[PDB]
Amino acid sequence: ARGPRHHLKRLNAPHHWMLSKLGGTFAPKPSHGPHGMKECLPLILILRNRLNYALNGREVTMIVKNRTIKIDGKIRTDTRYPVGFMDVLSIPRTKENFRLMYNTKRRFCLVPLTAEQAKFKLCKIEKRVLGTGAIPYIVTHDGRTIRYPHPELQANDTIKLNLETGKIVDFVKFDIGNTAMMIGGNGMGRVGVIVKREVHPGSFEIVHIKDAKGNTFTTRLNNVFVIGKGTETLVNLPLDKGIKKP
Amino acid sequence: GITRDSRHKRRATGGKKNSMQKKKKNTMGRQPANTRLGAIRVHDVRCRYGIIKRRALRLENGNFSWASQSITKGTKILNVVYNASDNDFVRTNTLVKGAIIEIDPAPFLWLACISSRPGQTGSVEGYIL
Amino acid sequence: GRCLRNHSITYKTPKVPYERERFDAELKLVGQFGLKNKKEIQRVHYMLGHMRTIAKVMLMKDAKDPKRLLEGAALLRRLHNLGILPRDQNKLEFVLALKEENLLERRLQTLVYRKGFAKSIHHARVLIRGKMIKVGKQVVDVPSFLVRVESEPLIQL
Amino acid sequence: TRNLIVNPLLCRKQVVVDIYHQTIVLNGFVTKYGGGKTSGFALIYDTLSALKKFVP
Amino acid sequence: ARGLHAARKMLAQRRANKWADKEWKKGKLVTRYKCNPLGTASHAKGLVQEKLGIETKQPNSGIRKCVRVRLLKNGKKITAFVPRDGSLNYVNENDEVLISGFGRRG
RNA sequence: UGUACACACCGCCCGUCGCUCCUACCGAUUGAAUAAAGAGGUGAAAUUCUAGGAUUCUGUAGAA
RNA sequence: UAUCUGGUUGAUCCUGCCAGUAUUAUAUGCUGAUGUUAAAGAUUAAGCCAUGCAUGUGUAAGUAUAAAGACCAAGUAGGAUGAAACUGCGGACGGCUCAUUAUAACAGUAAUAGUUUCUUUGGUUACAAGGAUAGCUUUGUGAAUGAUAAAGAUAAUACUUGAGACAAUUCAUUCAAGUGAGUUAGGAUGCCACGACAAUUGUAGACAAGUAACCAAUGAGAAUUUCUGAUCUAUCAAUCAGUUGGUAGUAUCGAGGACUACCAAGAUUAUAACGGAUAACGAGGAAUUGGGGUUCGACAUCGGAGAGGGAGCUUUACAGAUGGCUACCACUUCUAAGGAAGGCAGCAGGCGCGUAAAUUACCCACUUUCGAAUUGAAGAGGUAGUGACGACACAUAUUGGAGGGCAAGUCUGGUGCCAGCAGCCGCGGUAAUUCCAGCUCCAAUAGUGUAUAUUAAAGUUGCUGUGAUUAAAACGCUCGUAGUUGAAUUAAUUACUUUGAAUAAAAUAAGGUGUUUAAAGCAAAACAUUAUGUUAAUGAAUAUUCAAGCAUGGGACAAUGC
Repeated sequence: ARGPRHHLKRLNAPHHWMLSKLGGTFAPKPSHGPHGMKECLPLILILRNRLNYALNGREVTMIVKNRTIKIDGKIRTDTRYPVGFMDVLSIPRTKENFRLMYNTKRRFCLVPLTAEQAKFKLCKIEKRVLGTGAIPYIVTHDGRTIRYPHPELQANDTIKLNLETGKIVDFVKFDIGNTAMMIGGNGMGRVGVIVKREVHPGSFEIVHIKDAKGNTFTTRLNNVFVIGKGTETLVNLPLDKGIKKP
Repeated sequence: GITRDSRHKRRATGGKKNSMQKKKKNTMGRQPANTRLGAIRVHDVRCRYGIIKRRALRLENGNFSWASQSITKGTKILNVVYNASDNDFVRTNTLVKGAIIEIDPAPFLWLACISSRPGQTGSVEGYIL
Repeated sequence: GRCLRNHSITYKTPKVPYERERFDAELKLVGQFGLKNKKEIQRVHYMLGHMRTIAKVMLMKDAKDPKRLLEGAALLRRLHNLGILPRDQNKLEFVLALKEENLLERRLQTLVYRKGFAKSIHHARVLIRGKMIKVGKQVVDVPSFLVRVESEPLIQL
Repeated sequence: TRNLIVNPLLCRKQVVVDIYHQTIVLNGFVTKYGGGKTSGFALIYDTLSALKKFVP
Repeated sequence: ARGLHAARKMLAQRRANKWADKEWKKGKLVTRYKCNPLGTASHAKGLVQEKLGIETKQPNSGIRKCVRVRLLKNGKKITAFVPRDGSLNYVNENDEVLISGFGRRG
């Protein structure tokens, strides 16, 4: 290829979209933005399959372009907007406020929320750097560059964001007494407690996460996503409560 | 055009390389522009990704800096007296990085070695030995 | 590969084309079941051979192996609804002791016989192929319907 | 009949009509062997403007 | 060379000794495309230019009828049997004849 | 006891020479050619630099 | 199904091969009721192409007196709508093919503290100026191309100047906190270059919309690069001179002998370098398999390369683009004979080639992409036609054979070692169980033989696993480097072994699910006798996966020096 690609073959699509192998030749390529290609669910797949509002792509463009979807506080009108992690999705017409969390089946799930709890959304800091003119800033897992932050908001914490205001409500550190949700590989979509983080200077940082039922499973530091403090969850966990049945 | 791939070179064992594909623009090279001494003339080359390189063809002046006195002053270059790489650069007075050039200290009132890339940045900037 | 829809073979031919000891044994069942040709015998033989291979592979592992408990019950469960294996035999060893009469005796042409609708097993085909028979709520005309235990008392005209 | 989905955005209702033998959409019907029962999807657009605009 | 680290000789022994296979070497060395009048073809199209009668081998007496056929790809000449009884009458000259091996593999 | 014999020594069997056909090998000889990768000579074309400045714009100065 | 049988002899036991057998993929003979699914010009020529289509795009939000707005409807800055043209975006995706290519590419893995755009997302930074230009008008030529000439005007979110007041680039000096690790993000000093948030747009869908740079995302992306891994050949044993390294520079988006100048003589090789062959694109995978394996992979999907052969370039964020341009080599087309375009390894179709392979059909409704954007386009995609390549269920008739291998005739006529049959042994010289026939019956069945090739058989290629006195096969014998193999013993790495981490799908095994069953598909339904809830329904943990790479528990068996 001489440049960036535009089509996406059905079989090259991420497995966790559950697209029928005989559905069609191509799959909806998610446009760029906040969430990566394999970390996001395109907005078309959320409505055609998860919610079954629209049977085909004819009736998906008739909705998203109709200003009838509010991804986070703002409103998006892109048919293939990348809808990723717990970034809230709201439909004022039907009066429902979903949210895209993971679950134990390595799948994005639409956890229903109330109106009040949909006004906020948790973000995970990715990095903190000093800007020119000594203007420090932090980058969340949504690609957001938040302005002048708290001095203690370090690289791998978790912050609380407000849709209406945009400020930072509460912030959770990264320690051995916090509840974390998993966004990774085998441990994907599992809730647990950080108990041990063994450090290897060379390549990766390995974190041992103890489940509620005493199950212990390790992972890479990248996949860890702190969800609360002191065995408390800041959001309504999915139906299976982040528990895995052997 | 000039190419910068390694597909035209011999292996570490001396064995010849057998070609598979034709030339490509990624490994594109370009002709040198030996910035001689003369009147001001630069050209804007449209490089990859649209970025613009100032290609100094001939220059006369440069913003020389003095480390000891913490002063940088413009000056007119006189003559290229030494090049560490090619002595033929001295004869043609070609201006490249590291060329030892003598200059008149008229604003210094208040010997040089170039420390910039005239063929890339588009101007001569140096310091005083 | 070229096509996306999967395909499979339902039977295999015998390795030795010409045996008298096999022509009589296979013709014993053809009369006993009114089958159209020798493909039906091979298909039933092919079906059994798959289950026997699962039990055969699984008997080589420990009883506390996670795969033995899960897959082992799955095969016994599947057989139980089909009714090939008697319920009181609930071990993987009894799978290997299955024969080719167990599978053929649960076919629709066999079931309508012993229940009494069809006088002769050749007469059962016409009734079955004529859609005269019904299984619960759906008309059936494939004489190869492997009825389950639940659908055993739900076979009427 | 069967499952009914209320669609306000498309101003329609998605219901799977089961047949046990200008504002509506009748499509996607497949019977059983030899006739008898037939299933299908029923779409109702209430307003005629919907059928006037919400049709491919 | 049965040792644990002796996989280099164990492999070189098999590469060399496989060339003594009268049958495996035949389908690998480059003569099927030059010496074989058929190549990898299953059949061949040719032209008749002579009708031959081949006397049988020692324990038989008779005349096995045959023809001389020149192909269209190689251009070589090959003697072709006539399959059935009295089938030489139906053959002619300057006509296309399909040629497909025999019971034995060439 | 030896056997290469079992139609069993009236057995079997070797080599040159003669007939027909087939296959590969060498090959004075215009033998002998065809198609593929290097050294030297000529070398279109487009780009890089240099000279040019027909035209036209501000009313020769300058820019193209 | 971890399987064999006929054939060397008067007879016996062997080595040993030939023939037999089953399966897969190609053609072909004979024959053919159905319904489901489905390959199809790859092998031979990446050979040559007539003809038709395959890439265009408009919203209230760039420019519109078209003498278009009697077709809505009025109209004094132009009513909503607006062909055409400028402007913006795109044709660098998709689609086809497999010629090149033997550590190259590709697969897993790691780096980019050695580079990085486009789209998209978060954020930061004078009540208004200037020229010309198309569509428009007029005059024209040439046979002609998607042909082109002058003049007369007229717009911008096209091209410029200019303000409402920093950022980023180079150099020299200096202070300095995350990270395994940075004179590093960042700040300070001094000149240099660049220097804005359209001098912008809806009257209706103040709020949109738009723009210029700079940080961060999208990027796990792209591009370079680290480690390990490839078929046959020694009738290929030595190979390389920008070659190996260093310094300075040059060029590039960027490291780098990538290139140039100077200096040194280095780099690879028996652990197979260098060269040769390929009917060689690589992988996921396919066929067959008791285990071990053997063969195949142009072709769904991913990566690479190409557009008749090289070369050279333009545009733009990405092309060394070819359904873009220039030249040469080789072809094809129109011609008014002056000249002009063209690149089916796109979709149909034609010639040729061969054993060998489909309609010059319809539609963007499914999937998805492109666009000024809900509306247009798409030979992508879907539908339809041909289709005994194959696969599944299922009517009531052919194919091959009748000595043995191998199920089936001590039936009747001719031929008389002739015709012939015959995969192998063999049958036929006048009483043929085999020939050519007639009747009878054996096997399979809408299938059944042939020819070629792959696998099993083949313990007739041997790791599991062969043979070498006599059947084929121990060098004439000794010395010997590389290689392989090495006694007992002890109360820093590697190798080995166990757990993970990470790991595209399709495919394999597999969990569920009555497509009438089955192949299939990932759909649906027990059920609420159903809008309500089971329901926020299922999506197999789907296990793997060899050779490398990361971490960890153990130190018996091994390896490397102190």
